[PDB]
Amino acid sequence: IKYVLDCTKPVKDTILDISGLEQFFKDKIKVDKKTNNLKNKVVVTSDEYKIYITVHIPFSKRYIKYLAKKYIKMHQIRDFLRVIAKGKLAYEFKYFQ
Amino acid sequence: SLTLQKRLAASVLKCGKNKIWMDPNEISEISLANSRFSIRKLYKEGLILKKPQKVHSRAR
Amino acid sequence: SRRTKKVGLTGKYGTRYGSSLRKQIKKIELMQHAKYLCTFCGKTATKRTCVGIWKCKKCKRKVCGGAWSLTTPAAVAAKSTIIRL
Amino acid sequence: GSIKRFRLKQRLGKCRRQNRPVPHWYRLKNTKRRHWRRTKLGL
Amino acid sequence: PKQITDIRKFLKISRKPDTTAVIIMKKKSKTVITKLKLRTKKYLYTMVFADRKKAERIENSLLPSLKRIYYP
RNA sequence: UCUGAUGGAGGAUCGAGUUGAUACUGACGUGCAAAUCGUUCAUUUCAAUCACGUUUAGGGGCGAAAGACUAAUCGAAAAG
RNA sequence: GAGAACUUUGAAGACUGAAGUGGAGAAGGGUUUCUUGUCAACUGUGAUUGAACAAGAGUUAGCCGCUCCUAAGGGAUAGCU
RNA sequence: AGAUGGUAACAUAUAUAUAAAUGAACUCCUUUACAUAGGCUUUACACUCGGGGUGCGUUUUCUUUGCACUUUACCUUUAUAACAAACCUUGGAAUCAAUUUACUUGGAGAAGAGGUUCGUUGAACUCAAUUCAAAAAUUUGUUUUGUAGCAAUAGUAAUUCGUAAUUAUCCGAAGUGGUAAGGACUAUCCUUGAAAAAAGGAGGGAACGGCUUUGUGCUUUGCUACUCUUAAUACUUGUAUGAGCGUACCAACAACCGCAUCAGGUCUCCAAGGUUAACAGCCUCUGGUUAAAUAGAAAAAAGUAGGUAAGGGAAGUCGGCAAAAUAGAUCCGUAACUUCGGGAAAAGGAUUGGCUCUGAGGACAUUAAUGUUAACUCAGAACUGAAACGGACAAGGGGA
Repeated sequence: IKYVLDCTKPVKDTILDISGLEQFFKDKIKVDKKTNNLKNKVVVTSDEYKIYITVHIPFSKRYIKYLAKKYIKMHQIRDFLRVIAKGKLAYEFKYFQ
Repeated sequence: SLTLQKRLAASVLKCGKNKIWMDPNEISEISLANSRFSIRKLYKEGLILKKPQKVHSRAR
Repeated sequence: SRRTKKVGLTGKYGTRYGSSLRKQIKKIELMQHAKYLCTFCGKTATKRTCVGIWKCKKCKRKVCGGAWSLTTPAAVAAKSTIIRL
Repeated sequence: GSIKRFRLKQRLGKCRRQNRPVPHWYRLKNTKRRHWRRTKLGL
Repeated sequence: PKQITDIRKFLKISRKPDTTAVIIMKKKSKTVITKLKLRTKKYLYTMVFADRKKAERIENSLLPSLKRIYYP
């Protein structure tokens, strides 16, 4: 199952990158309570405007929003950014108001 | 001055009187509001809000 | 195991009232709460319902009797004299 | 109370009506006045 | 409110003079399923149609001088 | 006869509430109050507690009896 | 607002702690309810507040109750005193 | 001129709507309709746990995270399902058996097997319809649909759009037992725990088609497609649905009674989380409040409401008045006396935290053996700490 988080608007504003986001998801998704055993069952792919997480185990879509909030809080971005569900399988970064 | 608006806002938003929040500035419009209709309109535009319920976690 | 040496059902009364009074009330509560032979159905299932009424749990039939026993000697003697004739 | 008889309710209405002040235009030419908390009408 | 499942009974109730309105409800299930509800003096009779073809055919065949109300 | 369970009796026990009022002879005693406040205490399956309705009226009533109570009035109420 | 410790708003610190100054009712009250004004007196300090004062307004039932039944019991009729 | 099935318990009218299954006088019943105590059980509501989605919050650090929402009324005899009971058919019981927590029951017919009904509840159960295969001149197994209709069109929580509209979610499982009701029971009484309005059932069997005709309601001749029940319409009937009254607010904290905006009194229902035996105490969420016939400052005497005090320990005092002393729970131990029931929590000892473990106590399926999964409740052992642990709250002083 494929989850997609877009960052088109924020990275078009160039307030945030994609490489750092993708690396963060690489070393931070915890499977079996362990932070670096994604291997075959859970993978994260690459895109210049979006981020894709392919999952083959019981997973919660809210985890992506949790981690994205973690990142934008670490980079002092969370005051201007929100993670909003687009469809059944996607999030999206949106500004306030 | 805004007691009527507090009462009406509590009734409209179906919450307690102590859970409604007027904009501290821009109270002239709130005072001008005197009906459920007007209070609904200017809550929708965001001059009254319903303050979040005090957090009571169960983790411990 | 045996719970009381001699007080029996009067253990509900504790130490209150005299020992003689408790023994006397025991003697007749024993027969007030007993089951009696229902001569209509033959099953020993007749119990006191009220002060002078005795009902058979099986027959569902009730009979006037003594205050604390299904029959009293004065009544059975009178019935015997009557039926003699 | 909330539940009342018709005659009692009409009496209450009459007693309220009699509590109004003297008209101003008449004053160009009252003392039997009561407050609901001070003097109970007892009726 | 009464649910009826027999199509002949549904049409028979519809043709009666007491019936005034037919309510058409359509909604997505997971395919769009519909509910046709005749309003009589006594009760409101609903039938649930899982398919669209049969529902449309019944609606079209329905007697036209009785008024239609579509909820969505 | 003895032992272990089961069972759930009793104007049984502790105890909040309720209903009261033991002591401090506490406070107050020009009181919050013409009897209150605080702590302490008694009471809780029954002779239990409460409400409304209803009966009993003054040399009368009513009294698990103190000359108690009978609208802040009682060894004879209150009004004229 | 002439005037703000005790009017209103926001923030904070706290309380009541579902045996609650939380919701519904009865007895009793009777307009205290609501809105708009308003401060002579009252609101034992202040007061622009208010259960105060003033003018208006507000209570919608075949289904909630009364109304019906009978109870403890009350009145009355026939008599009789 | 009054229907029918089942051996039976009993059942049957599904018309838009289960409306009609003849029935008089006279009767006989039932419902209304009833105490208390005890536990057991079922359901709904409450609370709680985990998963999915959505939004928010924390984010120096940690956190697959903490919080909120994720709803579904009355009515449809609601249909069914399930269950405690009672009853029917068959069956024919001692080696007595069935069975409850408890006892209850049986040749006056038990167990077993198959049924009927009521009552609980109110979509349970493939419940309904539908797709696919097997029975015959209409049955059984397999899918889809629908929160069973009400019903999503309403609510709720979100994301957008002029400023009124669009959109997406509203579903996968469980545990505790708090409250309420129901059920089947057991027990108590020298106490047996209202009535009537109203409604129902039965026993009984009075009366009997229609059109026309003779004669004095009756005998009669000639013909047969008729009686009830619900609904609608038309006309006649006085105008052929739904009277009147209450409904605001307080209910005490200033709306009541206490002369008052008085620390008093004054009836009922709802009742969250943590700790816990607990609706106790203490703290907290929803709701409410931050107000009390005053404020500021200073802070001595004295008062009042409390604390703590070396050594002694009732010498104080009429009198241990007041205060202090443990006081929960578990394990142990418990005298005189006694009405044998008690005394008794007698007296009097020990233990108690945290952490890491160990053991015990259940339910569900497959071909004697293997998996899935829940409750907190006891017992024991290490380690640990300023030897402390019913750490606050709460909570007997004993004896002669």
